[PDB]
Amino acid sequence: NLCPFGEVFNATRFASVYAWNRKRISNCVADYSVLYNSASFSTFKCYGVSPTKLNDLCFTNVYADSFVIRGDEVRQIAPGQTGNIADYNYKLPDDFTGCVIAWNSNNLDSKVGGNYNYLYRLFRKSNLKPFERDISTEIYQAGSTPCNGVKGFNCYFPLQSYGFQPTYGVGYQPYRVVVLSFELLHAPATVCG
Amino acid sequence: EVQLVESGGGVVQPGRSLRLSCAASAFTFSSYDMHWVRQAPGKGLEWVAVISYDGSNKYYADSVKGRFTISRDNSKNTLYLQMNSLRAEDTAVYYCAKDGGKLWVYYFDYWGQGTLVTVSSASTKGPSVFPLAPSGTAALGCLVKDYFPEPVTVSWNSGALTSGVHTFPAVLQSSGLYSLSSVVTVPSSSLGTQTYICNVNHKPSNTKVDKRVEP
Amino acid sequence: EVQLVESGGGLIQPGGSLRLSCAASGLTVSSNYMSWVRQAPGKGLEWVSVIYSGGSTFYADSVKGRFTISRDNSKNTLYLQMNSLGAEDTAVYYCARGEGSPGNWFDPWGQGTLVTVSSASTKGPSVFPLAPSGTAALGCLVKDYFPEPVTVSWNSGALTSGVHTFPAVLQSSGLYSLSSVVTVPSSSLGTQTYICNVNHKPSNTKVDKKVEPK
Amino acid sequence: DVVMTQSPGTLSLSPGERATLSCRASQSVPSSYLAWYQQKPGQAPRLLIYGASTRATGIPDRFSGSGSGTDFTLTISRLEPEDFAVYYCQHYDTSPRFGGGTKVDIKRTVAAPSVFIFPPSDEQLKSGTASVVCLLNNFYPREAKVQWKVDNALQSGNSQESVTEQDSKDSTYSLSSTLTLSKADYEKHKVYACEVTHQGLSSPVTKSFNRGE
Amino acid sequence: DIQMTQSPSSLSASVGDRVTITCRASQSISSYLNWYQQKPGKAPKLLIYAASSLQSGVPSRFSGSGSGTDFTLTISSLQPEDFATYYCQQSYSTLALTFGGGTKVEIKRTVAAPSVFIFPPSDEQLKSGTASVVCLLNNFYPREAKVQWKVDNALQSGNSQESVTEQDSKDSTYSLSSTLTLSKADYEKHKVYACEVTHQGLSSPVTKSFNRGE
Ligand SMILES: *[C@@H]1O[C@H](CO)[C@@H](O)[C@H](O)[C@H]1NC(C)=O
Repeated sequence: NLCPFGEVFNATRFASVYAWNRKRISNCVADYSVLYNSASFSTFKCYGVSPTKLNDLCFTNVYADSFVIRGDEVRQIAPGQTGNIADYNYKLPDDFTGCVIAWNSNNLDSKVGGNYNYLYRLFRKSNLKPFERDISTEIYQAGSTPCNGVKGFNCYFPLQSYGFQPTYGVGYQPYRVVVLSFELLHAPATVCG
Repeated sequence: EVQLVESGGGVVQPGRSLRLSCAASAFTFSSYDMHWVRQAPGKGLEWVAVISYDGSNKYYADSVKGRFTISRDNSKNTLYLQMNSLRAEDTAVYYCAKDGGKLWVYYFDYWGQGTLVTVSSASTKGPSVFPLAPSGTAALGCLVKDYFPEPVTVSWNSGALTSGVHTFPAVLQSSGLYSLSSVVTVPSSSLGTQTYICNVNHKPSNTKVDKRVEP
Repeated sequence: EVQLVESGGGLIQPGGSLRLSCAASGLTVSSNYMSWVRQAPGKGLEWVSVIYSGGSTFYADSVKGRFTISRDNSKNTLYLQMNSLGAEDTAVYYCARGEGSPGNWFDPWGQGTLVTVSSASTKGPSVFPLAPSGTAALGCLVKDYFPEPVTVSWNSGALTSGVHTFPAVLQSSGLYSLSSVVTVPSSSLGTQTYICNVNHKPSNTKVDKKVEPK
Repeated sequence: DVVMTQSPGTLSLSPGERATLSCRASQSVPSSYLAWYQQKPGQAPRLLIYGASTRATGIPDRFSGSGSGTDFTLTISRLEPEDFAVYYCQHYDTSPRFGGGTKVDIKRTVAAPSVFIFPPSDEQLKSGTASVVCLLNNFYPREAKVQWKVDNALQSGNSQESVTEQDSKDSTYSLSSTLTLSKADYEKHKVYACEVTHQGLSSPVTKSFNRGE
Repeated sequence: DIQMTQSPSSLSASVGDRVTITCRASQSISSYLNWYQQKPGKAPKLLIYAASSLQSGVPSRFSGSGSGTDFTLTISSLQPEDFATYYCQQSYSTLALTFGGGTKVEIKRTVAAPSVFIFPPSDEQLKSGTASVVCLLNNFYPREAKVQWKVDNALQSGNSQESVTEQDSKDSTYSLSSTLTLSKADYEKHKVYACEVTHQGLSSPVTKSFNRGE
């Protein structure tokens, strides 16, 4: 039977970028042609592989990462990028092999009073490793004195909210992103096109 | 022995449409991806679009997205490029390219010969062919003048006279029209005995003619 | 007790290089967003660069390829290396914590440091008194210095009321000249000493002038 | 890639009045991305309001901001002389962007200047240069005419002027004009005078001294 | 977007020389770098795919190497027909394929003197109303050649336009044609029509002229 890409793309609710979802896809037949001709994508870039060659390729596992970011932050979901999203929320390797799919989700993830459910990480002592997930909510220490879990001066809550409103400019509008990674190990493949 | 034959280029007013075609031969066409690549006159190469083997997946460069359309008929072994809302910047030679199937990624292993698309609100004209007469060998040639736009193909004796021929690149004179020269050096002995006639063809205006060159 | 103390400004020739410093106290440079904002004379504020706490750096297009931001955790200092400087780079340069985004605004700011890009040469000032005759006026003339700025205080800061330090004028010689004056009651001239403290930072020229009646 | 524009360029209001500063955006910007900065002359910019409406720590209550979308406003209730500064709005899209700023001038009643004249110091004369300084102290408005007269001859081409910013406490201006001569030219003349005309003066004011006395 | 930078933009090497071209990428493209050759007026041809794989049918004097951001194309022994423009092209970003600026390779050879020939305007052209005098420089090297028009020993400029053929695949020589376009009323006004040629293979300027109607 077919690989469940619809459970990822057609999900009614998406994850915050800092707590990005990952779906491990294994032991199924992948139908990429119907996957890529379904919705209207404002962003479709692939790296190290062509979208049309995936029907011929086999992989040990396939990963589908999904989250929501700003319009102006979509550019950071690519190999060799830097910025608040790539450094502190979701990071791709320089030799990434896979595809990045994004579409505007204003009609889904924006509220009249503002949708503050979606968050991102703002402060972090160091950058993330590729495909690392950090869900810490510890108070960030920006000074010499310790915070001891008390947010105040030089002691910041590490997460910031997006607050999507449907009337913003597209740079500030919510975008749902799907990143397809292709794990090729020295093990029998479980996913073929 | 892979062939890609193109057609459909010509003149087009800005905002109008045009449809190019590329007919493939001698390979399993319906299992390869096909590309369109253009090259503005004097500039470099720009990738335009790609279409999957079955024709379901299509991907375009940002400079033509929502404005061009790529398609294919696998029962006809022909690739297409529909060009709507044409701007002056779209003026270029357009190539089709077969994708090589030896990599996980795209690359162009066989290219079509290219067809020229000129986006301009000017009219198409025909060439005047004035002969350049000779006076230790000699030189005679033909002068193609006052045509628009590029290009014009010039041969001698329907492709029978090869050696010694020089066709020069055109020059856009102040009149906006183009002027082109084509010469050929012959020995001074056979002047009044051997005949010399040049062939001119102007596809944008669909006009051809012949002309003899005497000293 | 949070402070951002800047250094390294002054005169530099066109095409030369320069490195600014931003000593911090009250925050950890290596743990913060740290930016550089510059302000050309008489013009507005322009963001120049930023260093993320994780190390990533970013630069405005006007300085990309010529500037390099950096920090030194052990010295808790921010740096800005500026190369191939031209006339358009002449400005007051501020360091500030933050990047001007939600939950991350420019706060606090350093006092700034002036960078002058010209082919001229550093010239120290001459300081002359302006002697007085209900209320009287006295002052100091700071003449023939380059480049800007000089800072003038009175009685080492203990005299702020009625003090007017004027903007510098650019003389026809190419050197600057300003004046600092203070208005006092006429009766205190004999029973009060007035010292103006001139400081021409581009040359470490600190001069104190006692101003007495003639 | 959203351009912000401030209006007006300059603002002249009496103390106690209400100041309205605008920051317009070409596209709808979220309120939480906008901030206001104050910069008093010769000082660094200070954070006033962040998130369009939240007052920064230690900022007086009379400063307040509102607005959303394409129109953001900074309001200074009960305007004070010390509020004389330039105000910039700032926002982030792909990078920090600052507005062009808005100068806030403070109106006040007319004030006549106090004119003083300073002979060159004997220390400077020994160097071969004489600088005569005329001081116009705490006047309003800025318009003022200063005429140097050497031996009752009007001087032209050898003096420079400089005006201070509006005073943060009394909103007045001050001015200094420096007449520059060589030592040789200075010893050739006796009476040095600057004549001052200002709106607060019914008749022009002249301040003079005789070289040597 | 991934920028591809080629160096040099142009080069001249003689037959048999070794030629290496450099292509740099704004970011790591792994090994997905391709090389294309484009003769004048002809479609590009694939030479090397994936940094170093020889395309079928391509001669063995071509090779490639490199990984990451630096890649080279090498022609071990240059042949005359190898005159072309050489492009690199990255395929790592498969939906945003980008080319380099190209490297034009020109064949260096011994100096060749041009054969100059002048042509008067035909009688079929004077019947129309215009008049064009065509001068021909045939088979010379290098390309740099000065063409100067003289009508009654009067210098002419603003009435003509040159055109050069691309380097010949056999002998690597160029050819130039200048077309002195002028009206018929201007044609009979003057008598002499000369064509002066300055070239590196000429010890003194060579002039081919004719008399109108003689
Ligand atoms: C999502 O649902 C639509 C129907 O609403 C369907 O056409 C599409 O294939 C689905 N997407 C995936 C990835 O299955």
